[PDB]
Amino acid sequence: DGEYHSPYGDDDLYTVQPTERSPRDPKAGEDVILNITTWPIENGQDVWVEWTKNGVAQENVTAAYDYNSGNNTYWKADLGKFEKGDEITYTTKGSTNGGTAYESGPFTFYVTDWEYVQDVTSVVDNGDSITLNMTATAGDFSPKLYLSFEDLDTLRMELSPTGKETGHAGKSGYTVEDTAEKVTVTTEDLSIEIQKSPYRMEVHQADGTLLTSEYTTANSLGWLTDGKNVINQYQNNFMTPSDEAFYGFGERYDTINQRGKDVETYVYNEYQDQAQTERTYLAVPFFVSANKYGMYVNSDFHSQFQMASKVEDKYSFVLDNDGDMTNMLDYYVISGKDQNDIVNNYTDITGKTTLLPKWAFGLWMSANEWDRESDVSSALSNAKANDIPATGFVLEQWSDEETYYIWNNATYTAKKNGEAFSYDDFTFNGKWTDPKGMVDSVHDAGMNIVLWQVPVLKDDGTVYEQRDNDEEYMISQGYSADDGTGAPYRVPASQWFGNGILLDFTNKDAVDWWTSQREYLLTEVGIDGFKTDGGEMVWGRDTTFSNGEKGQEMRNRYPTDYVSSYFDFAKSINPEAVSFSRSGTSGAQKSGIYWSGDQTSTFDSFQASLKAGLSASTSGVSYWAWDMAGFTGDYPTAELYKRATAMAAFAPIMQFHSEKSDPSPSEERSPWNAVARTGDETILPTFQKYLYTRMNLLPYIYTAAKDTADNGKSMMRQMAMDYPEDVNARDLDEQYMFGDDLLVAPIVQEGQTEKEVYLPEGEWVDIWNGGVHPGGETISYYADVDTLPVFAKAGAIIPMNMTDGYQLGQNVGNDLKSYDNLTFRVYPSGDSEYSFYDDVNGGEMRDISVSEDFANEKVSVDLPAMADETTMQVFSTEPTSVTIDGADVAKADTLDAFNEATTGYYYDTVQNLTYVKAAAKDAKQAIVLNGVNHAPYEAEFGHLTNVTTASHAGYTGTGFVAGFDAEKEAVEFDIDAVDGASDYTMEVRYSAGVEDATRTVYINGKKQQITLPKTANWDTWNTVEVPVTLQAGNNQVVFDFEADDTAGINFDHVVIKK
Ligand SMILES: [Mg+2]
Ligand SMILES: [Mg+2]
Ligand SMILES: [Mg+2]
Ligand SMILES: [Mg+2]
Ligand SMILES: [Mg+2]
Ligand SMILES: [Mg+2]
Ligand SMILES: [Mg+2]
Ligand SMILES: [Mg+2]
Repeated sequence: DGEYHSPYGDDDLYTVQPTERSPRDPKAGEDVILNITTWPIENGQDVWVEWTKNGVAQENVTAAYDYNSGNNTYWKADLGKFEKGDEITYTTKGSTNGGTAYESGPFTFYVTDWEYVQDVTSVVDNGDSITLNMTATAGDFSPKLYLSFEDLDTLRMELSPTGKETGHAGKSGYTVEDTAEKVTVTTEDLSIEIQKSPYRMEVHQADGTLLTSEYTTANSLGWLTDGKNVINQYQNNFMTPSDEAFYGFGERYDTINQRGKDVETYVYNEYQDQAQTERTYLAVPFFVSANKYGMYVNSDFHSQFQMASKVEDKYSFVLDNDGDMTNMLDYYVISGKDQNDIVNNYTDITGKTTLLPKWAFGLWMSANEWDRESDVSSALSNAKANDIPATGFVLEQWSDEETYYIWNNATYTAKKNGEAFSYDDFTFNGKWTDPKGMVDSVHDAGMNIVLWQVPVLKDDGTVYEQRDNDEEYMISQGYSADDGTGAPYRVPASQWFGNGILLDFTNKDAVDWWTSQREYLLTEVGIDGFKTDGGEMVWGRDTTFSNGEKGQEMRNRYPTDYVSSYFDFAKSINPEAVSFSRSGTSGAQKSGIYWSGDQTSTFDSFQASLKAGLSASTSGVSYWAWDMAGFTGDYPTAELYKRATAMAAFAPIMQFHSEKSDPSPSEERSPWNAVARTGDETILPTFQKYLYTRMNLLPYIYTAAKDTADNGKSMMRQMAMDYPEDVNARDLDEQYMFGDDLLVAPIVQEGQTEKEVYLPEGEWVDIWNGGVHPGGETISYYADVDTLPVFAKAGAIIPMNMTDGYQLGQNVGNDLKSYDNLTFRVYPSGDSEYSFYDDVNGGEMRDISVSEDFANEKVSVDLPAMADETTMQVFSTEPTSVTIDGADVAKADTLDAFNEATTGYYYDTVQNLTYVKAAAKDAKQAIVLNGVNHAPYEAEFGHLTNVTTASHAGYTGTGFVAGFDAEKEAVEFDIDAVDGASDYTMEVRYSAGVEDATRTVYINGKKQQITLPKTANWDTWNTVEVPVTLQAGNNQVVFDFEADDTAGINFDHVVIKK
């Protein structure tokens, strides 16, 4: 028998327990209902509420029955409505036939209402901080708003509604212009304009361009208070034009642009339907606007961002508080040199990404089904047999599934008083007879291993000696958080690891103990990190932590305290250790890899994963992964597996994984198992091509990883991060930039082969074949299931690790300590520079500079001192000569000859790349390619009409356009002016062995006829020069066979030169 009421239940954002108070935190004028339960169901029950209002006893309120369920009756007591300031204290009670009363409480609530800033009454300039003394719209407080500069381009606002707290100092490099009606604060990067009556702030760039501004009607900034004991929420409101896009907010699965949505900063473990429910494991109260600013609300409490979700030209944040009147609202408006610089300034505030060892950037292999030594040896043999040189290996199903720090099947004499075990305390049996040996085999294969962990001590009621011993110790030492009544906090019964006791990661002694238990795994077993799963486990309004903080504040922070604790611990013993986790908040980026969680093997889930990675990127989480092709649901189709593999190879972290613990047939998302499950053998060569290409690009990828750590630039970025003004790039979620120079456009729609790619202004070159694409339009690229459109930006310098074959997709292995052929792929366009992180050679910075001078038929490269021999691959026509420090280097006729030479150059006719080999030197080397022009525009890659392609020796590219000999046929080119609007010479290379031919050429609609003289035979190519006038952007150059034209031609390419 009993009674029960608990006003906040588990304080879940999305649901309510059936015995809560509603609303949980009443405001003035809201009817207050108390839901109460009694058991068992019996006639003669009475349920009532004994209470006081402002210390005065009120008449008891009788509860009315609502419904019965199971063994219980549910009741509703209506306390009515209250006024701001009312302090209500109540006790709910239940009795049957006037007998023993059962009760809950007492519980107290303070009725609140909103107060807003009215006017600025005075401004005090303290040199490193500015205080705005304010009046309020209601109540008796004397609010103060403090302004400070974290940097000259980053403004910090700290509001003290009572005025009793003081803001923090910042930079002194500002000037103030204060008048009766307005105060303007200026730095070399910002102009902050503040009207005083009513108070209203506008933030502008130094040049006057508006970034952000408080909502037009003012009274935008407020706090929710009873006017005495508590402040429960804060808010601010801002004006936003219809076109403004909002990115970030942590890891979001529904959309990359949150305009129109109410975004909750609340970590949550949502299985599979994250997009549909709009939930996430990793929530950050930071967004970046394409209007060139970021906003960061500095608080771990839940916040709701209403992004034009209620009023079409308004966005607001509503931030929660635990009632403490001394907690100031603290937020930043962040500007910078560009959008990526905004993210960098945000990481200055919340923490830089920690560079991880290079092994983290190779392929990670995982499968929950791997649960014994024979599975590991088979996984390693399968990888080798299938030429899959991975670098990472994860074990999830490795432990006893009780303590989670002991190997499955291991025997030992249980320990009391939380004493740690050493390797020798165990007798290893069955599934893991030699864990150290098993780890040694993984290392021998060139891989590093991580073990799965959770932040909770299991307690499902079953008896298990060691776990029961650890629980007793943990409770006696206070290593758990407190439920608010002196007992250990336990995860709600219905959740994952329900009834389990969380380790209080805010308690250093608790963290030292918990980690001491896992110490032997690092010191003796030799592991390389932990896959720290979970952490979205803090519920309860009264849950209390060692740092004095409670549930509201700690829910979002807990996962990051947990993840960071393990990351730091592992790295303290093994400097190469890496963490792999899913949950966190601001600051998550300091502690390893984040994967997108539990999704299904579908194209819809693939789309959501990409959105998750792009939003996480904007939020400063750059080292991001996903379970390629999904970890559960029906096995992926060959098409999905291939599409996912391509994107995964061009993502920050590449990793396959699977959910099922013991399936038949295997559920591994490995390439060999994918061939077996789908029967499609072609999956293997396709996976190999992408894995090999990733390893060929490892030098470029790892330099990008270092740039994230140093400059805050995420590895994979949504298009508007690099092109915020470009209206075409605002909502793109099926393409992205990878590193500084590659535009990647994965195919994420089932059955799609015609892929739209938006190309920003500039010139983009297909990295696989040399196809040229002028920017400023959306192109349609034919991409079969094995193809991934990837383009290099104009001026790109891309370091690669190549084999003697020198093509992308050739297996260089997984050696992380040396290069095979260190190569720099270059797409010359003006003067460009690149800073290479030569980690193989001590981590030295190598500054490479390229100077394109096609107007004078030259391209120069300034190669700094290098420890290794270097190969340049420069996109251009064939040079007449190549010099290194003024001396000519020998021309190699074949690739074999090039590989034999110690210095020299070779021209790759298929790729239109000039290879130049330079020996290792403790001094700079000046390389100059002479007689070179912009690489040809291959006829064979143009837009063809009623004509097809074919492949006579001596041609450039893959062949030429053939059967161009009848009216209505056409070959169209998208051509770029090499140096802006001007007259140029267009070389037309063709063969006409049977007769003189003529074609009519249109240059941006302007017609001219050209004559192509007979060649000796079809094996004799010839080039005719044609004067043309090109302008900025894409020049449409059409070659038509019209009424008055004649003869057959084979058409190889066109070259644009001075
Ligand atoms: Mg900065
Ligand atoms: Mg197994
Ligand atoms: Mg080691
Ligand atoms: Mg304590
Ligand atoms: Mg869509
Ligand atoms: Mg120049
Ligand atoms: Mg060699
Ligand atoms: Mg050709």
